[PDB]
Amino acid sequence: KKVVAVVKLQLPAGKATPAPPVGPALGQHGANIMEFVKAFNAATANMGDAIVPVEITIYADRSFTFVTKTPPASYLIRKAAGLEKGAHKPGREKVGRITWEQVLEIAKQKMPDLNTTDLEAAARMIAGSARSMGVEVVG
Amino acid sequence: KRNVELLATLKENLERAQGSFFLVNYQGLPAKETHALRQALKQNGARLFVAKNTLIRLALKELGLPELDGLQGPSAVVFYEDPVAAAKTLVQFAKSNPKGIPQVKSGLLQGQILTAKDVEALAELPTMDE
Amino acid sequence: MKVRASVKRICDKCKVIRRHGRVYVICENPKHKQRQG
Amino acid sequence: MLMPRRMKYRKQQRGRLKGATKGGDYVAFGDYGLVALEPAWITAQQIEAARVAMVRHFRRGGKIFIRIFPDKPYTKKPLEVRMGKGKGNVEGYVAVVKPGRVMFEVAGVTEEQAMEALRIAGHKLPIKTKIVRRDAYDEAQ
Amino acid sequence: LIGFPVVDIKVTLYDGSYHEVDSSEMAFKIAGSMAIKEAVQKGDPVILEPIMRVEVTTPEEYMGDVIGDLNARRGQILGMEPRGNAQVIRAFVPLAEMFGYATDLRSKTQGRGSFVMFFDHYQEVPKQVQEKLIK
Amino acid sequence: MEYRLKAYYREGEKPSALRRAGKLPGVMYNRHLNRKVYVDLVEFDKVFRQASIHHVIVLELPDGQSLPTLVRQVNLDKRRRRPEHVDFFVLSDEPVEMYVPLRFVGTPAGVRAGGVLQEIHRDILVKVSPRNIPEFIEVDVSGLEIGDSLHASDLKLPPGVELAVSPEETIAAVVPPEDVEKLAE
RNA sequence: AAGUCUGGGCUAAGUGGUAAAGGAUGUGGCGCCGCGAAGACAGCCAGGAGGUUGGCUUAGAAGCAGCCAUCCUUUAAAGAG
Ligand SMILES: [Mg+2]
Ligand SMILES: [Mg+2]
Ligand SMILES: [Mg+2]
Ligand SMILES: [Mg+2]
Ligand SMILES: [Mg+2]
Ligand SMILES: [Mg+2]
Ligand SMILES: [Mg+2]
Ligand SMILES: [Mg+2]
Ligand SMILES: [Mg+2]
Ligand SMILES: [Mg+2]
Ligand SMILES: [Mg+2]
Ligand SMILES: [Mg+2]
Ligand SMILES: [Mg+2]
Ligand SMILES: [Mg+2]
Ligand SMILES: [Mg+2]
Ligand SMILES: [Mg+2]
Ligand SMILES: [Mg+2]
Ligand SMILES: [Mg+2]
Ligand SMILES: [Zn+2]
Repeated sequence: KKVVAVVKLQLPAGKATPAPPVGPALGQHGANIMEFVKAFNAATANMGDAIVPVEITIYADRSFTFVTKTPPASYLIRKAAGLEKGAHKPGREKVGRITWEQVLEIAKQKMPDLNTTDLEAAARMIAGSARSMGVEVVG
Repeated sequence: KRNVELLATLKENLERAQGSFFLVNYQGLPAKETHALRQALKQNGARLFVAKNTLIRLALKELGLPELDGLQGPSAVVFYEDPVAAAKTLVQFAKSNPKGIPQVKSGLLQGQILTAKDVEALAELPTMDE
Repeated sequence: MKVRASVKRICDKCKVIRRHGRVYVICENPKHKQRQG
Repeated sequence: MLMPRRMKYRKQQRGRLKGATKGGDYVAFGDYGLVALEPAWITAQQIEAARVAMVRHFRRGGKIFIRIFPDKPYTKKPLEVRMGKGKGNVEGYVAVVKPGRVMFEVAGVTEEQAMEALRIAGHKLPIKTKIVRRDAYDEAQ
Repeated sequence: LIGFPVVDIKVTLYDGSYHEVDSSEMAFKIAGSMAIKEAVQKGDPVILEPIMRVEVTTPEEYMGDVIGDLNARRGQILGMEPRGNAQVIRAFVPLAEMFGYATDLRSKTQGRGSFVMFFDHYQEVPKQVQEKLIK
Repeated sequence: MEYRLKAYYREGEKPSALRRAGKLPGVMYNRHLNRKVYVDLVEFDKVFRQASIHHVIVLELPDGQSLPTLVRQVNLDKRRRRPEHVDFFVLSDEPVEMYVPLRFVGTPAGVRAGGVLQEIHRDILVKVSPRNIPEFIEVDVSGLEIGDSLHASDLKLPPGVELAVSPEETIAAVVPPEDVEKLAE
């Protein structure tokens, strides 16, 4: 009979085992902890990878409730520029490239997560996040 | 002396693009509940004018120096100005009073406001959408 | 207490005091405690 | 460390420290300088330590210039012998320095970085030494 | 170096000579040795020491303390999984640093953890260890 | 960028008396004139620290004249790192030989790669009309990598303004950067 | 033996009446920039947030081992800390 909690997790895709942080902060739910292996890898089994964020709430008769966001800035851009990884040293070696209008459509994937609700504002976020990794933007 | 000048111009600009500017004591609100009850008055109060919060010191040299009915509500305390006319508001003061008189212990608390160009009132401004 | 001819602020909370003819350094961290000596 | 490749003569008489630097008084290359506040034969292993300090600080790095070079061979009789029986054996080299001399200069480095290096370098030397920075007065020389 | 076995080498034989008379089986043994005894001497020899593959099982209260000890024992850590919940930490530490481990482990884990440990491989002891040993 | 400084006339006063009372002994001359002058130390210093030997200073003499000059030399006392005396060249409509600030434009490929730009000359010698002192001269040093340099022979040169030293003379270089790795040896 | 002599200033250690690198909110006097009634400095009341675990690097380095970069966003503000 443990308290009403507001839990916030970050686990990736696949590894859906009931070990921390899926254990101590999640015992307070009486959670169907393994109902996430199946209620998560059902929106991410056509995809496969991608960390998909999650918030897990419990009430007073011991059941759990979770809702997810959309795959990372760094993630979306990696499989549009022919890449598995980033660029080791951001600066002197670009290991991919992306046009002004492929970042916008990536910026259109992340539109309902952000601070602004725009496209020119949003795509410069994608643009700054390409400098963060060292992939030149095809301008 | 200083950047304090290029903010008198700022507030002059956004004031000289109106006639109905309100003001709210945007205190305790978090960051999660801040970028809410602000996009709130950005999808209810046109353009991107929820609050333009700036130093009361200067927003009395603002209302003072356009004469703009010397908005003497009491620009003491946390004071944030709800451009309701750099928007398109009317009973959109209800856009305010719902987010605040619920999502806190007193949320978007109202203080001074002046519609058309005439000084509104206290609760009579806070009841001007209820 | 550290006792040396070089008494210095060691970290950003370190405080330098002059007590009864003596320069001391006093601080939240107790390794930082110096006396000039 | 430093010393002459070759010399016309191996030991020299001791001479004297009267006076301000003969020359060498203004900054010529770097942006910061270390000036001697006093007379002293600075010895090479000294100079060397000071260098090593600054490279160790910078890590990598900028540029250190050295404006004094140790060319006075220092004599010393062997321990426990007596006066007489001739002049002693050269043991190392030193550079005669007088106040106002700039000894070391630094370039290509943050202003914080420079001062701190120079601070350290001074500590390795047997004399007072104020840090200076390049001015109008320097380039008027 | 200290007269321990030589391992991990490629022995290429090529040139040579013989005698229908003087030469012998014994006479070639000595040849091989003399050859090898100079091979492994003229080519930057080096002292390898053993390295153990270690599993420590700890209530995860104790994780960092343990990993901390682990690195501090000249070890190199490999990863961490859960078990009887409980946690497990895998590592390569040099055996030279596993003597009487059970007791620090028990101190560092309130007498609640345990470990197994196995030889995995050998490798170059630190240039600052090696040359102490050459005594 | 066209400086002024008060300037008064000394005759028999001691340089020591003067230096003591905050003043700076000095002389002003040219092929038509020669005159012993003093300026306030602190006032000259404020001007001179911007002007240097680069930009005109204008001398307001008690008589009311407004001599336009160039600082030619400045003697420092070597023991105290300080100015003892200033030489004031009184300019004239003829061209004249003087020193031009070089402003190094751009970041080299040699810097940004680990190393260091050693501005050998921060200014340069120039024959020129007083009526057109180019208070600046920009040099692009973005193409320099470590081990590369740049001589007068480059150097754009406004008009006019011809050089005044061998173009054979080198003016900047990029040299490698103090490495603690380089140490132990 | 002769002034508890006169006027201005400093010093608080009996310094004066034993010494150096160096170290210090000791005390006085200068000088230079800086912020400040368009409200500074001190305390104290809010906020201090997104894209995002930035890319890379170990098994993990999620602002704060460390190697690059240090943009962008809502913003009064808020660093890839
Ligand atoms: Mg010390
Ligand atoms: Mg304290
Ligand atoms: Mg002699
Ligand atoms: Mg001589
Ligand atoms: Mg000596
Ligand atoms: Mg005797
Ligand atoms: Mg001798
Ligand atoms: Mg001998
Ligand atoms: Mg010293
Ligand atoms: Mg100086
Ligand atoms: Mg000369
Ligand atoms: Mg001066
Ligand atoms: Mg008296
Ligand atoms: Mg008196
Ligand atoms: Mg004492
Ligand atoms: Mg005494
Ligand atoms: Mg005494
Ligand atoms: Mg003092
Ligand atoms: Zn401290």
